[PDB]
Amino acid sequence: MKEITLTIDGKVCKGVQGDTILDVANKNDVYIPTLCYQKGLTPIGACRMCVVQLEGNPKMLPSCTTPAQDGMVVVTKNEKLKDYRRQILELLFAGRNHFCMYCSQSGDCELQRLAIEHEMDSVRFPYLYEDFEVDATDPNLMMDHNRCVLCQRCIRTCSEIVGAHTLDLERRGWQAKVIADLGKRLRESDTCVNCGACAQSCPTGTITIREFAYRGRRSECDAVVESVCPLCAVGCKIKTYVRTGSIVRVEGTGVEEPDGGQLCHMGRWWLPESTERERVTVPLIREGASYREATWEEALALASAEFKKAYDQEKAGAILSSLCTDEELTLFSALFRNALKMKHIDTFDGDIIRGFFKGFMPFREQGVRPFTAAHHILDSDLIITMFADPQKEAPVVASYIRVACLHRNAKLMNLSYGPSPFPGLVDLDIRLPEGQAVPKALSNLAEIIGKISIEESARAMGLDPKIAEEVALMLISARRPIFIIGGRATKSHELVTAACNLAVASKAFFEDGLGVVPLLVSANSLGARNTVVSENPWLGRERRDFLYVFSTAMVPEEEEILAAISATRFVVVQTPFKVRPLVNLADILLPAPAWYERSGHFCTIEGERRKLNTIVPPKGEIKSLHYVMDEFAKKLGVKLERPEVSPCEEIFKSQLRASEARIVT
Amino acid sequence: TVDVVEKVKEIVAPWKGKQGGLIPILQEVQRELGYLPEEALLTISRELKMPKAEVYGVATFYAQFHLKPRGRHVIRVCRGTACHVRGSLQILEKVKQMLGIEENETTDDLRFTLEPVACLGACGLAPVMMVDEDTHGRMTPDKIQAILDKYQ
Amino acid sequence: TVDVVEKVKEIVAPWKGKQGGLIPILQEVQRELGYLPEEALLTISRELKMPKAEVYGVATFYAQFHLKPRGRHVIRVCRGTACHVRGSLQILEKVKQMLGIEENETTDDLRFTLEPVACLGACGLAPVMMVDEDTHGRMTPDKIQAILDKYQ
Ligand code: SF4
Ligand code: SF4
Ligand code: SF4
Ligand code: SF4
Ligand code: FES
Ligand code: FES
Ligand code: FES
Repeated sequence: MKEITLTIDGKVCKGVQGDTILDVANKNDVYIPTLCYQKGLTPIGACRMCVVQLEGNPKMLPSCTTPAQDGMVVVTKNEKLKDYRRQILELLFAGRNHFCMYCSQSGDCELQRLAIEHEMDSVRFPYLYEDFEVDATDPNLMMDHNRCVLCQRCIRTCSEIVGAHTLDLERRGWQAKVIADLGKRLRESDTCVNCGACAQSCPTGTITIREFAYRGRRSECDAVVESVCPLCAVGCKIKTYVRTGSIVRVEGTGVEEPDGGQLCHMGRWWLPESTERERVTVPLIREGASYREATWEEALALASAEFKKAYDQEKAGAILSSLCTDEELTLFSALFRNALKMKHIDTFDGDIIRGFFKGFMPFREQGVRPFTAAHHILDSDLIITMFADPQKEAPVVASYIRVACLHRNAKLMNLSYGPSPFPGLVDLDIRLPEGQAVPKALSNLAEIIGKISIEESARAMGLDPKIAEEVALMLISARRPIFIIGGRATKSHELVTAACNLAVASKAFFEDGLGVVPLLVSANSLGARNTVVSENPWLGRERRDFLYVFSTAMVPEEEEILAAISATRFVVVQTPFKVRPLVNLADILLPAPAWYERSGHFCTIEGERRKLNTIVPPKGEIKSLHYVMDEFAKKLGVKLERPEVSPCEEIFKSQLRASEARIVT
Repeated sequence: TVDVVEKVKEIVAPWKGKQGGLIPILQEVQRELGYLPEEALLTISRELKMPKAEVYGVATFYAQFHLKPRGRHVIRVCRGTACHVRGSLQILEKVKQMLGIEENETTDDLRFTLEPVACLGACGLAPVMMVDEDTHGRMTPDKIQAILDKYQ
Repeated sequence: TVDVVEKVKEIVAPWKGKQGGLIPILQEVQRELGYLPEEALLTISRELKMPKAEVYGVATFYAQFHLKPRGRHVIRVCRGTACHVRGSLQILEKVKQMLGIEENETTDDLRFTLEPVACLGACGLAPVMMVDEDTHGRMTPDKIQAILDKYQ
C-alpha cells in the first residue's frame, strides 16, 4: 500500500510509501527540529537533530533519512531526545564562534530558533575559540565561517541546483571548512555565477547578502508578497519581503520546481536594490544639463507640442519596454498603434523578438511548436549553445546546463562567434565567422537528417572540414540532444530557423515540441509582439525626431538602442527611476509605476499567463498612466478607445510531435 | 612553471571518458612530483571536467596527499597503539622540539618532514621511527640525534 | 632570528677597541653561518660603532662574501687563463644552462651554487670543476652530469 499510516507523537499521520519520517511529518502538521534539511536538496544527514525514536527499538534514528515503514510509533518529543538535541546545539555553539549580537541573521538563524526552542541558557561544552576566516572579499556575499554548522546545504545547492560547483568541503574532521575553488576566496573564484542561492540555503548566517544586511530579515518584515521576477523570461517565482516600502530580501519559491529557488544576481540583487532608487514622482524638464521641477500640465504641453510638430512630417517613434505588463502595452498600442497609427513603435529588444518570431514562423506554418521548456535541458545528453551566452540572458537556463553537464553526464558544443560561454565545460569549440552562414548550416543539417557532403559546407561555412565532420558525428550520436538558441542568433532571423532546423535534423523532439529553447531577453515577449514589436527595424537607421521611450529601468539596455535614442532631438522618457543611462538621453523624464506598484499578467512565448502582484503600493500620485496617453491623444487630433487585453492564444501550437520537415530558406 | 602543465595533462589521458579515478589520478602526480601544486589540481579539474572545489576537497581530505612541497627525507614516527603504549609520543614530541617545526609540516628549506603514520608493521620492535629508508626498532630518547644528523 | 644576534656579538669581542679588523670579523661569521645576513652586518655595525654603509660596502666589495644564503654544495668552475684557453667556458655555460640558475646565484631550494673561481691550482689538469669536495681533472662536456647528480 502506497498510503501508509504511522503515529508521530500520538498524532496519526498519512504518507506515501517511499517517504521518510520527516516527509510524513511535514506533510500533516507535526514539527521535528531540523537544521540541515532544505526542502528540495536530498536529505543530508549531518546535524543529527531530527533524531526520533521508534517504540520498542531503544535506539534513535534520523527522521530525514530513515524511511516510513507501513505502520510504526514515532516519538519526537521526550526527555532524552530534548537532552541530545540540546547537546548537539551546544556543541555547535561551542565549536564555532557564534556571536548573535552582531549577526545579520539574528531572528532568522535556524540554529538560533532551535537554541531558544530548546531553552539553551548555556553552552556546557568548553568554548573552542579557534580562528575561522571571514571571507568578505566578494562585494555581494560574505562568508563568516565562525557561524558555519557545516550542513552542506550550500555545497548541495551549488552542486545540484546551480551546478557551478563552487563550494565544497576542504579538510576532514574538525578542520572541515567550506571553500571556494582550490581553497580560494569567493571573489577569486572563476566559477561563482554570483547567484545567492547559497545565501538562501544557509540557515546559520555564514553566507549573507551584504548590501541588504540587517534589513533583509524575515522576522522583521512588514509583508511577504509572492510574485514573478520580471527581469528575464524564466520568470522565477519570488517571495519578496517588504519592510517599510522597500523590498529587503528576495528569496525564490519553487524549491519543488526544477529550478530550485536559485534566482540569479539580477533577481536577488537588483530587485531589492531597485526599491531604493531615486524615484522621480514629479514631471521634470531638461533646461540644459540639469532637470527642473515642472507641473504635469506644463510638461505634457511641452511634450505634446513637440509631438505635433513632429507627427505631421512622420518623424515620431516609441520605444516601450518589454518588461511592462500586457495592460500597459495594450494602452500604449491604443495610443500609438491605433489612434495615431505610428509604424515606428518598438520594444527596446524588438530585434530579438522579431528575429525569434520570424525564424520560428516557418514551423508555425508547418504546424508544430518550435520550442520547449528549459527544464528539459536537465535530462538531455548533448547541449548545443548556438550564439548564446545564457549567463547574461537567462541564468537559470545556464544553471540547468551546468547541472546537466556535470552531475548528469552531458556534453557541450558551441556554435557561436564569441567567447565560448562555458570556458572549460565545452568539449568541441566552433567559432563560425561572420557573414552569411545560415543556408550552409541548412545544407549541413539536411545532410545530418537525410544521409542518416560536409566537405563543401565546411569551406562554405568558413570552417575547417575535420571539425565540421566531428560536429556531425557528435550530433548524430546523441540520443536526446537539445539546442540553446541565443539572442545574438536573432540579428539575422534566418539563423534562428537554421538552428530550429538543426534541431529537427538531430532527432531532438520533446513532448512540447522542438528542442531549441529560445533565450528571450524579456518576459513579456508574445505580449510585446502582438501589441508593440514592429515588423521592420527602424531604430538607428531612421532619424525619428521624436521618441517616447518607456523604460522600466531594470535590465541593462542594449547600448546601440541608447545611442540611437541620444541622437533624436527630443526624447520623452517615462522612466520610474533617475538611473544614469536614461537621465542623460531625456528631455522630459515623466514618472511611472516602477514594476512593484502595478500588477499585470505577462503572456509569454510558452503560452500560459503569469501574474505580477503589487508588492508595495504607490506612495505618491502619478494618478494614472492612461492620463498621459489621453493628454497625448488630446490636441493631436486622435482619440484612445481603451481596448481589452488581447487574449494571448499561443500562436505556435503543437499539433505535430516527432514528425517535422526542414524548411528551405 | 611549464614543467607542471604537461606531465599532469598526460597522466590524465588514460582516464578520459571513464567514470571515477581521481584518487589514483592524484596518487600518480604525488609519486612523480612529490606534491600536488595548485597548477596540478587546476589542470586535473580542466582535463577531467570535474569541479576545482571537488578536486581540492579530495586532495585535502586524504592524509597521504601533500599540497605543499614535502621534504627530501620524511621522518615518519609511529603513533600506533603498540608504539603509543610503549611511549612513542615522547619520541614524537622530541623530534618536534628538535626540528622546531610544527606537527605535520616541512622544514624551512625542504630537508626533513615529520609525518606521524599508522603501524609501519614493526609492532614487535616498538617504537619504530622510520627516517624514509629503513625501520628503526628501539628508538629510545637518546638515539634520535645519531640518525637525524646522518640522513641530512 | 635570535640565533644570529649573539654569535655575531661574541666574535666581535676580541676586536673591540682595536683599529681595523672588519675583513677578518666577517670571514668568521661567513665560516660559521655560511653567509652574512642583514642582521649580522647590523650587529657588526652596532658593536664596532662602524657605519652600516661601510660594513655593507666591504661586505659587497669582496667576492668571497655572500649576503644571501649560499648553497649546501658549491660548484666552483675555474675561469682561469689555463682553463679558459682549454675551453672551461663551455663547461661553465653548460652547468649554467643545466642548473638553469643565473651566473653567480644559488638554486631555488639551497642545494647547489655556481661560483666561478680563480686558479684552484690544478693548472696542469685543466679544466678543473670542483664540486665543493675534490678536484676534477678533465671535465669534458659529457662528464658534468655524472657528478652533479651524485653530490645532490
Ligand atoms: S548564525 Fe545564528 S546562532 Fe550564530 S550568531 Fe548568527 S544568529 Fe546567532
Ligand atoms: S552565488 Fe550561486 S554559484 Fe556562487 S557559490 Fe553561491 S550558489 Fe554557488
Ligand atoms: S555555510 Fe551555511 S549552508 Fe553552508 S554548510 Fe555552512 S552552515 Fe550550512
Ligand atoms: S533568472 Fe531571470 S527570472 Fe530568474 S531570478 Fe534571474 S532575472 Fe529573475
Ligand atoms: S536534520 Fe535530519 S540530519 Fe540534518
Ligand atoms: S605499532 Fe608503530 S609499527 Fe605498528
Ligand atoms: S687554471 Fe683553472 S685551476 Fe688554475
